[PDB]
Amino acid sequence: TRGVYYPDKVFRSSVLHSTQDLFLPFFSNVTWFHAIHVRFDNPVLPFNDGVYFASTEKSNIIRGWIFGTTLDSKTQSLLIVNNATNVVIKVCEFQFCNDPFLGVYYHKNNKSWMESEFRVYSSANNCTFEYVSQPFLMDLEGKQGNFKNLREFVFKNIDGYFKIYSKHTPINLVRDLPQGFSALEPLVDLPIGINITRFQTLLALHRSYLTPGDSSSGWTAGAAAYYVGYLQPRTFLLKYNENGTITDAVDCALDPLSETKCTLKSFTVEKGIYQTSNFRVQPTESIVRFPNITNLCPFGEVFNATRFASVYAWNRKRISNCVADYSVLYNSASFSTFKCYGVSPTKLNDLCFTNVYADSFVIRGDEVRQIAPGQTGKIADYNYKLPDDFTGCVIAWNSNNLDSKVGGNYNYLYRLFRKSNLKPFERDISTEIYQAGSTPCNGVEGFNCYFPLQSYGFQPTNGVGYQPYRVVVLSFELLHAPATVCGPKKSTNLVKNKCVNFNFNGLTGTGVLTESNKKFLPFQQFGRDIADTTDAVRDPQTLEILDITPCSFGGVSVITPGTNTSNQVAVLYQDVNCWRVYSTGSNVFQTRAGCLIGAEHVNNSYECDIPIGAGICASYQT
Amino acid sequence: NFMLTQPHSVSESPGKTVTISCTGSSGSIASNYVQWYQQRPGSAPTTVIYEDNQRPSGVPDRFSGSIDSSSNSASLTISGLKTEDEADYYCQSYDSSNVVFGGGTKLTVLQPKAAPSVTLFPPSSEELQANKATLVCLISDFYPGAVTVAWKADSSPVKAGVETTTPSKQSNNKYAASSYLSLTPEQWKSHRSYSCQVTHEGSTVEKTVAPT
Amino acid sequence: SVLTQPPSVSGAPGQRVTISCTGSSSNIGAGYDVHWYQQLPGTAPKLLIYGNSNRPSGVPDRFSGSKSGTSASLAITGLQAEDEADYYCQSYDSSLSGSVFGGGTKLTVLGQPKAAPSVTLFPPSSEELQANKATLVCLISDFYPGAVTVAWKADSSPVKAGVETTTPSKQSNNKYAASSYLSLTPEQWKSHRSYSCQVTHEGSTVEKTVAPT
Amino acid sequence: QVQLQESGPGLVKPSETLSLTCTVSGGSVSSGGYFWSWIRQPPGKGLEWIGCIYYSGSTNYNPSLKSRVTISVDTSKDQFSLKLSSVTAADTAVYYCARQLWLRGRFDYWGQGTLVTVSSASTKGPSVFPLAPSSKSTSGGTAALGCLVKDYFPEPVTVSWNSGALTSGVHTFPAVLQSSGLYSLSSVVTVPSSSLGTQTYICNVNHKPSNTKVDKKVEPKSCD
Amino acid sequence: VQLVESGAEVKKPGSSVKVSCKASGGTFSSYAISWVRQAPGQGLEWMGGIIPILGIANYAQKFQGRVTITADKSTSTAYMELSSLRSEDTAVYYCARENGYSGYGAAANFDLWGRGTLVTVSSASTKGPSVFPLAPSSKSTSGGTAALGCLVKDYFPEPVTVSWNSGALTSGVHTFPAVLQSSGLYSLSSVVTVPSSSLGTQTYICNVNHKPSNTKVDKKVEPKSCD
Ligand SMILES: *[C@@H]1O[C@H](CO)[C@@H](O)[C@H](O)[C@H]1NC(C)=O
Repeated sequence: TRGVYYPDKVFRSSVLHSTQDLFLPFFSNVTWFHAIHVRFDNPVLPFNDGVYFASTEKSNIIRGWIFGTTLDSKTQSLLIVNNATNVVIKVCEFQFCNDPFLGVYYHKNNKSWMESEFRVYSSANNCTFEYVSQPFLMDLEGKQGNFKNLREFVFKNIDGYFKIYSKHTPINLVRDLPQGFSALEPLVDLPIGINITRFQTLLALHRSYLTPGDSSSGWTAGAAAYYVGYLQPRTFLLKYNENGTITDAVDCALDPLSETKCTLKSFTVEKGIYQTSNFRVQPTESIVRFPNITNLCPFGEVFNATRFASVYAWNRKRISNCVADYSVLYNSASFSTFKCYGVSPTKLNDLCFTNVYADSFVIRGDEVRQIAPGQTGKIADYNYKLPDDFTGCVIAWNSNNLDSKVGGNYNYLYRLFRKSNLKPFERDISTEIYQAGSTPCNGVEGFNCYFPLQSYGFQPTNGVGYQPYRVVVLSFELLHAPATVCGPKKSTNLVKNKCVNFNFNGLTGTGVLTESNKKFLPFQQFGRDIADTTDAVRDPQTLEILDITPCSFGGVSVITPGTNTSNQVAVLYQDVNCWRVYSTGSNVFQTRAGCLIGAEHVNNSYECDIPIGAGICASYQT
Repeated sequence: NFMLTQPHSVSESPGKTVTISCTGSSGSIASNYVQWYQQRPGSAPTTVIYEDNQRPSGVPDRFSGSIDSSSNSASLTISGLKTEDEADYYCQSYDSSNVVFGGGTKLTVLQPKAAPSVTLFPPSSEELQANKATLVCLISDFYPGAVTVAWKADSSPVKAGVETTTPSKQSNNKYAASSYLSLTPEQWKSHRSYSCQVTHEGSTVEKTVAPT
Repeated sequence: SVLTQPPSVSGAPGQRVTISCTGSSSNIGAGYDVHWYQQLPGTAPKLLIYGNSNRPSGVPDRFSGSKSGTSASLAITGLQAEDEADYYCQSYDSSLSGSVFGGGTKLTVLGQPKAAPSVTLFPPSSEELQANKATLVCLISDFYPGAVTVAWKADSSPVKAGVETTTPSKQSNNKYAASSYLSLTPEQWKSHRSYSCQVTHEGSTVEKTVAPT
Repeated sequence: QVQLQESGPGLVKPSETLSLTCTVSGGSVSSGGYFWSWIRQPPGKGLEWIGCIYYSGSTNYNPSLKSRVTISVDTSKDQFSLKLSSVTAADTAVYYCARQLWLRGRFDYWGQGTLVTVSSASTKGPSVFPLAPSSKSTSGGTAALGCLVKDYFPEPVTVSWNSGALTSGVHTFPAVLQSSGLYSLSSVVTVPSSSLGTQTYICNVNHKPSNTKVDKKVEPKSCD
Repeated sequence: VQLVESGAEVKKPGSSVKVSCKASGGTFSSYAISWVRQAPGQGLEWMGGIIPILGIANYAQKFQGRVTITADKSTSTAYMELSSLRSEDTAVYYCARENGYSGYGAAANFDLWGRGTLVTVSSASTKGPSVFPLAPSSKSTSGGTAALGCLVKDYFPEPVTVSWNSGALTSGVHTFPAVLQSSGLYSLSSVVTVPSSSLGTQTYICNVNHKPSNTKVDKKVEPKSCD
């Protein structure tokens, strides 16, 4: 119930939101550090995914922390030090001492504390970021009483951005970390942009006339303590009050009773049966994989062709074995017509298609509006019909400098008469004379016998409706086949036997990647089980079939006798014959419906209050 | 020279259906996408419909759009009107490297007469030693919010120096308005009295003041 | 253009022969049908298979074709003596904005009892000396066009000028005959002692030397 | 997520240069290839598109606003600003900066609207005059009183009665433009007539642009 | 129906040519007419096409600024005109009738083809052929037969037939095709087998007819006296 902060800056009121960020696990076994004069412990703790610095203070002991990789003037390291004058934040290659400390001296003649030793780093060569705060006066006076001030800090390192969250709460506890709930808020964002894998705590050193000896032994340690916690990425539920401050939080991975609140999206759980999940581990990494074909697609040839095909005999090109970069197409002002249905712009870069079909032809403005999937006319019904479930779309622009010359441009023809409706994705080249009446039309251009092909008059002086437009139609097909054309997204590495979110060839999901011995036929890429769930991935980068294991596979029934009534709960596992369970515990009872733990079984027979299954009933008694 | 034509004021009672049009003059409405934005007063506009039929996540199901290419008009259908739907609606397009918005549509949610309490004040002594003079007429607690105010001299309708505030809705569902007659210190004292007359629903309420 | 086919194929009268025509993704991989044409040696090409499944009038049913993927297949059951013809595959090319034709496959099914070549050397006559030219002919007959070597020597150094190879023509008795011409001058005709024509065929070489003087 | 915050002055003089800066918080201008556009809206009128910019130097402007719009992107400060030249009185509009996910798509995220009021003259403080109640200022058992705020520029002014202790019956009217192009209003309150000579009524007028705070006691009229 | 073209023509390297494809037994009304060329030893090439109803010609991208193809609907003829002839352009041209159909592929196919038109180039002008006698020697006549014939030199073009005794001899005759030379000259040969007993009683003569050269010479062949 500690370390909960605001993951985003979006203001929320009376709405519960589920966030997946790096948060403090509930009731975590954090390490305790003690420093009593009567134990100057300043170790180096690794920086895996975040350090939660919880410290209580009464005499201004903890000053700052050092962040870096090697801490030996070989890699970039960050300084945060708060001396008696200002706040210093620097990012340089500091040569750190073995035991850095800050020395504060005391005089017997006059009651005053003044800092005189600054032993943190040897020298700094190259510096990138430096921050100096406003000057202030700091007491630095020891107190003979108990602890008064509690300071909590959150450190996060994502994409090179350092965000610090802190909140001051006055406490009066002696040694134990105080309970309760607190909300932390951001104060500054530091774009350090360095890699940090370890950190060391820097404390304060006090000297006076009561500590004889040299510099290495004539000193005392102030009474202070601090704790270090890790921020494992887990899903949490946060309650945002009307004032904008979080007053409580719910963990979705602490206990089976806590997971019921996450599923129900409420802070109170009523009596009943709830199925959250099996033994569940929150994902820690995200991986995306795409084919390593570093070849540019031939989009330019289709859109910059010297000669465009006719309306009836429209060219068709197949695009494959390359990465499709649509950012040159959908981000240009030349394309007069760029309407798409189901393509989902700003997402093409993510999804994968079996193949790309490109059709090139020139038509007028009044007929380029007819390339909608549902339309009728002299073009959409006799020349080129698009299906209702057409995947892909049509790109058109204006062309009067090209394909339009003075004296007429009669090099383009279109179908005018036909005996039947054209099928979708069908091109017909028939020069046979159309017949209207019952008279024979065996190759005669007489009455009631007109040529199906009609010439196009592309005069430069025509109206904007009669202008000749260069039209390119992009067709995408989804088939049960390995994808050979996809987006330009990067492909990361591969991990095994871990609950990791995966993004394979445009398919996203959560699961565990494991080796599989199944043999896959070459033209099939995905496999599904009886439950119609994804179970195998071809992984074209390595061409190895990987089994998909769900992170939670078993059935779990949580017997919660309310929230305000009681807190103890009973967990029932349907597919367990009493182990892959949350906890063994005690009072394990095996029923016909499964294995029940956390509940006491009696030989009596009372009324059924909370049904379990197969004649098993449970109730809350003394 | 592609522009979007919209109805300026569309009204319909709650719970029923209504169709909002968006007609393009020169360019075809099927050439480019149509985005509908619902902007409440005193707030930033929010995207309620994009890609001409795709409702973004967060908006209700009732916000449905359709495109008619034959009449060059984009359509927005709302079913089951509610209270918070009272906001401005604009249709967007792209034309050719020039984003073009719509005219604006005021989707409206859709009787006792309140008495026009009138109070008039003369210019203060502090204003007079500042070589200024202003007569302040105050109208409050009236409904409907349409009133006309006519100042008076000793026996003359005063028009010069008259400034007035539009009737604004009060907290008690009524309306309030003010009138200001700016004068010189000599003009305030050259006439025996000055009066403010407020006309509301045919009835007239008059207050007068004199230099005293 | 890019409609590459095997340069030649071999077959038997009683065995099936499969001809493969592979193009690219703009002509064959785009879904366009392929048309097959048969060109006899001395006859204009005619339509053989259109639409990858249909056959016009006058064609035997032995010719079969199929198209799948980015390649085309043609199946012939019987291979008679008249089946020696050039086969071409034609489709529509989107990039070229026009029809594209195949490179052509050479189908030859023949066999005859080849024997040793016979050569004759005919020296130029007396009336050819006043024409300021010398035409040394080398008539070859009862031989095969597969291995034709024409080497000219003057008993002291090989001749590398005026040598050529001529394609033989079919006789009336299933035989091929050809000839080779050598260009010289009458000034050097009498300078050398003698000339000869050498023909090598499957390791068999026959040499005859004529005496101008 | 991401958000957009605008800055710059809320005023501009006629025939001057406008400076409005939109700052992006929680995201990156260069990353993602997201277009950035400025859209203004006059009060009571429809939205008007001004221009759009990319993370690169690509710029497209409205034909009516051509040769007057200058927009630049500062990637180091993670912000982009727009400059308007020869601003007139018809440019009074609420300016919005909005990220554009697509070139022809939705303006997905709209920043809060800054108010720009183009007007002449200069920033000058108000003159506060009392409204003395009398027998002709009451109609029945209740009486009215107020404070006159005259000849100030620009908007807004805040008037509070007895340091916010009096809120019931308080009516602060919207400001209107004078004949000399000056803003003016009054804030009034209705009180029982019994508390006229015994209760003190003080109005507190504040004009933040001119740094002026004036408190004015309101007393019944003294006939002279 | 049937498609008939003109005869073989000889042109210059850089001249203009004109051939036609006349339809006999019918007309190709409402049927596209295309032209296909074929170099000797190379594959077919597509280089043009006409829809005769509207009279619009579509050319290939390999060459477009040097070939103009036209057709006449009234006479039902297609006319091929070419400019800037080169040495590589020596080929044969066929008029192909397109026969389209409806389908997913829909590729144009040529069902009817012409008889071909030989278009050849030759920088050297037409000259007068020379014929020289050839007789066997004593050593070459070892059995009951001898080889004797006539050789024609510097003749142009290739189709120049050789007749033995004005067609009176049909057994043992042979035709030898010529070969390309360094100067572009053509030279053919002809030899026959005859018994030695007829060498002293009946004579051998060669008759050569040259239609373009308008010449027909007669030469006498006699056996050698020295050998
Ligand atoms: C076509 O060419 C123009 C000019 O070079 C270029 O701007 C455009 O990007 C090209 N089209 C494509 C699809 O690359």
